[PDB]
Amino acid sequence: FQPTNGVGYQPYRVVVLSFELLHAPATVCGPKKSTNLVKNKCVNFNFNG
Amino acid sequence: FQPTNGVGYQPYRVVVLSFELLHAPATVCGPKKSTNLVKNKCVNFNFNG
Amino acid sequence: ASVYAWNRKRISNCVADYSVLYNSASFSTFKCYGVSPTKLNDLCFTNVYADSFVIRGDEVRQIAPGQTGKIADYNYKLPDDFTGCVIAWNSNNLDSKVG
Amino acid sequence: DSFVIRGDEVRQIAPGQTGKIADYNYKLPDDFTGCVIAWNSNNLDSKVG
Repeated sequence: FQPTNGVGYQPYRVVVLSFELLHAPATVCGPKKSTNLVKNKCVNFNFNG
Repeated sequence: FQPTNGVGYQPYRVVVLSFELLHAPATVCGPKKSTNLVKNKCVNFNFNG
Repeated sequence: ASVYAWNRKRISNCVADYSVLYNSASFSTFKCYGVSPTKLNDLCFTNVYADSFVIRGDEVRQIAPGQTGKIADYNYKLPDDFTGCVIAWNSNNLDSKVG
Repeated sequence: DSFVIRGDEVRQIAPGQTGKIADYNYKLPDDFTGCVIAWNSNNLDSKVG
């Protein structure tokens, strides 16, 4: 690599994030915050994905 | 400017240093060390440039 | 690390904020396969593998499912059923010296 | 003299050349005694979008 080389021949740093979704419990969760549990009533739920 | 742009259309920072040397005492000099004064001998000398 | 010795890190047991990756404007290539890129925050994943390396500019298009090339054949091959994102940014200041 | 230009117009920062930067932006004298230091700044001066 040289800094005078064209953009085809310039350094690029690559990070590939690969997520696996198995039957195991999910450990990597987003920054969404939990709410209180509401029972015996029809709700729209997101239970750990 | 975009990072996907080619090197012809990529940002280059340019600093142009202009040195002026008149019949004036020099104020900008290098870090060359000042030696002890040895007189009455045939020496090469460098007095303030 | 180099592309032949690409570095894999295991990310698990934490809260991942993918918004800081998405809002910042330095990543020239941000291509997700199997996942919508703007819907990264609401999903939960079991484990994440982060593979990092350095390649030249015409070799960025070979980091994708089903592509061919020197990097795809001999250096780094993605599966055709790949689920995740490829995040590539220019690093000309950090990885090039004159000469 | 520090400024930011694009790559193809770095060659205009020299005594005796023409172009948009030389004519309308920054002109160097023909008797210029000094140096011109230009480096790529794609990481600092380019934004996606």
